[PDB]
Amino acid sequence: TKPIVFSGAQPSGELTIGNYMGALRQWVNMQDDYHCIYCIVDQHAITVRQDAQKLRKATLDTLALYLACGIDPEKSTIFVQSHVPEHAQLGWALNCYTYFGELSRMTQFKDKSARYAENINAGLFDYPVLMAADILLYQTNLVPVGEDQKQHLELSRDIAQRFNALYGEIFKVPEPFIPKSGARVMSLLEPTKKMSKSDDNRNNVIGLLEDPKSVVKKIKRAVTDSDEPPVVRYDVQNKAGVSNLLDILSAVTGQSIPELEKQFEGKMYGHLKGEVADAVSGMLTELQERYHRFRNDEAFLQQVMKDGAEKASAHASRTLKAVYEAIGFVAKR
Amino acid sequence: KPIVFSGAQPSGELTIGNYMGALRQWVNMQDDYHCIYCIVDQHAITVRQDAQKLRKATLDTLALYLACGIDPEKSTIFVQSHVPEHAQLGWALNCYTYFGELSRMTENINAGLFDYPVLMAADILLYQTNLVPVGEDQKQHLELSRDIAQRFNALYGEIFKVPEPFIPKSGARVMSLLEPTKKMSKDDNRNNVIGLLEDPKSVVKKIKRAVTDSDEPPVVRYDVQNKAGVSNLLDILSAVTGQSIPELEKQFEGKMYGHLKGEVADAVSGMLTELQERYHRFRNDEAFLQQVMKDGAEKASAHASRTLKAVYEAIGFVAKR
Ligand SMILES: Nc1ncnc2c1ncn2[C@@H]1O[C@H](COP(=O)(O)OC(=O)[C@@H](N)Cc2c[nH]c3ccccc23)[C@@H](O)[C@H]1O
Ligand SMILES: COc1ccc(C(C)=O)cc1
Repeated sequence: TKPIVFSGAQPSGELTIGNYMGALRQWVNMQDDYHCIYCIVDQHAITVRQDAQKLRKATLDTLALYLACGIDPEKSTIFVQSHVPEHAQLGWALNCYTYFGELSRMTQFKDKSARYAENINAGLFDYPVLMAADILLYQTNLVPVGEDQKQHLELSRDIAQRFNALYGEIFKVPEPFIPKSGARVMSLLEPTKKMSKSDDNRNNVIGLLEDPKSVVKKIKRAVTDSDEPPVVRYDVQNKAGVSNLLDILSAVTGQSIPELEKQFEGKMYGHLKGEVADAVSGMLTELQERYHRFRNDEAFLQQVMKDGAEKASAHASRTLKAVYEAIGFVAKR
Repeated sequence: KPIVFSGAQPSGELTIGNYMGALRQWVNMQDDYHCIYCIVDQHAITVRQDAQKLRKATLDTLALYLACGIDPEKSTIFVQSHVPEHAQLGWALNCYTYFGELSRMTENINAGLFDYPVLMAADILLYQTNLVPVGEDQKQHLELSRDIAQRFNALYGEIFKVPEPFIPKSGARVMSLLEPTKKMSKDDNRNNVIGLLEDPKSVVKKIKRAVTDSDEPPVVRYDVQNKAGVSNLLDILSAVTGQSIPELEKQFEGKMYGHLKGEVADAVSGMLTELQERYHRFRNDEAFLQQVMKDGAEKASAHASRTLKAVYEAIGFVAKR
């Protein structure tokens, strides 16, 4: 059998070009080379408070968007997290092998706490442990994620090693698969802050389901720098906005940084923003054209969730049975 | 019938104070209420312990509760890990529980020890629980469960019952043998307590060593302030035999504390004979214990699945196919 790939995304907010290039692009390319399992993590999404109707719609939006990117249901397992009970079951067990200090020092908890001061809930604090359960359930070898999830992934490795040291080879120790380009896609009007899928200022974001014409106007108004003459060169410290635009172009087209610098030799930020606007608009037009065809076909979406949760439960139950045997519970019969 | 929920830890060796107190109280109320006993193996793992002893202790606790008089036909009795819904609801309730609330409960500690009160709330709220018997140490945990229930209900309508504490205490007093001011608790000093599995010889040894007083002449009379040791032995004997305190004072008229101790040891062992006989018979019947665990999990999961479905429908999750 092939090595196993696992990853997930929250059905909350509107998934961006950041979410695509950091995770979903890699998900589609790994499907033949590895046995891939992709999850709509609705149990994680509710750590930030959601409208009930908006959550349900977002789950089905996210599933249709996976399919629009090229996530084949005949190649990969595609499921909703809450449909497999073993994620919560293993999650509780892994709380008992996760330290308090590890969770409190997490960057995602600190930033999300400051952002949602009125709802610093226990789920938001306990986010990483359920994520470790999501990965460890399927004997996962590779985990394709963006730069922001590096810390959470290191904990999953530490938990897997900590549990295996006491009980034997029950889990596989997962490894990160973070890409070279597009691992940390930044905000258009604030290049130092990463692109959010629920930004209060919409002008920071390039949404995947967003109107192409609106996205072109956003790329044109992206902040750059005061350099005289203007020069298209990758430099995150000095030229954060220009570098973010180069990073976005490189990932859509496939061309490298020095290739693009040579292409924009003797050119200025008009040529740069024109190429990003054209490249990104053609991507989103093609993607949204496939999306609605998937999203309005409810019988098809229902079948994908049905088959995916069924495939996932087989893997999940086997791992949880071994966990429960090792920690010393009386086996269910 | 109101629904009652009790979490039974698979770790401690139950005492006669546990038995004659709350447990014997509840054995006779199994037709009055819908009693649910959950052996909480998922709570146990918050403290790191040997795996094989945990599996043993779960079956020990199951057999002992069954031996004490819990009826699988009348009451639902099950292992916590056999019902996935506990873990499922517990994660949901994490998202509607403040971080501040858990930190306000009175680095190197594991996240389970920090977060078990939310699981403890899910344990109760899954079964539409009306009454929850608790000690002083678990009063804060019940209060959180009620706050979570009201918080969730206020957003999404009446999904959960707001549970109440079961107020009335047992009536049987059982204090520690070498410290009669202190209540007998399943204690580091094991000569303070009488376990339910102890043979007659061990009961004679512990009751003999139990403190009394230096009254001259020695007089068997009830007095908690002055004669704490002698009073505890009378309450133990009264709890076993059902005789009143004034009757026993007349029964031990002109009698020394050696006579009292002899009767207390005989009486307690007489109670523990029928109890231990039932324990060892149930504990070593593997098919019987497996059938009780299957039926109880099946009864529990029917209740639990209905509540979780209403919770999941209210939160807005896409329903399982
Ligand atoms: N500005 C950005 N630039 C580049 N990449 C980004 C940007 N923002 C987000 N990402 C990546 O997109 C994925 C989805 O993020 P979510 O917030 O939906 O969701 C998350 O951040 C995960 N915790 C969901 C999850 C739950 N369980 C798991 C198990 C394995 C892997 C992932 C998961 C992520 O891979 C994230 O790294
Ligand atoms: C890490 O996932 C978790 C799963 C379950 C719980 C409960 C039962 O409170 C908490 C956390």
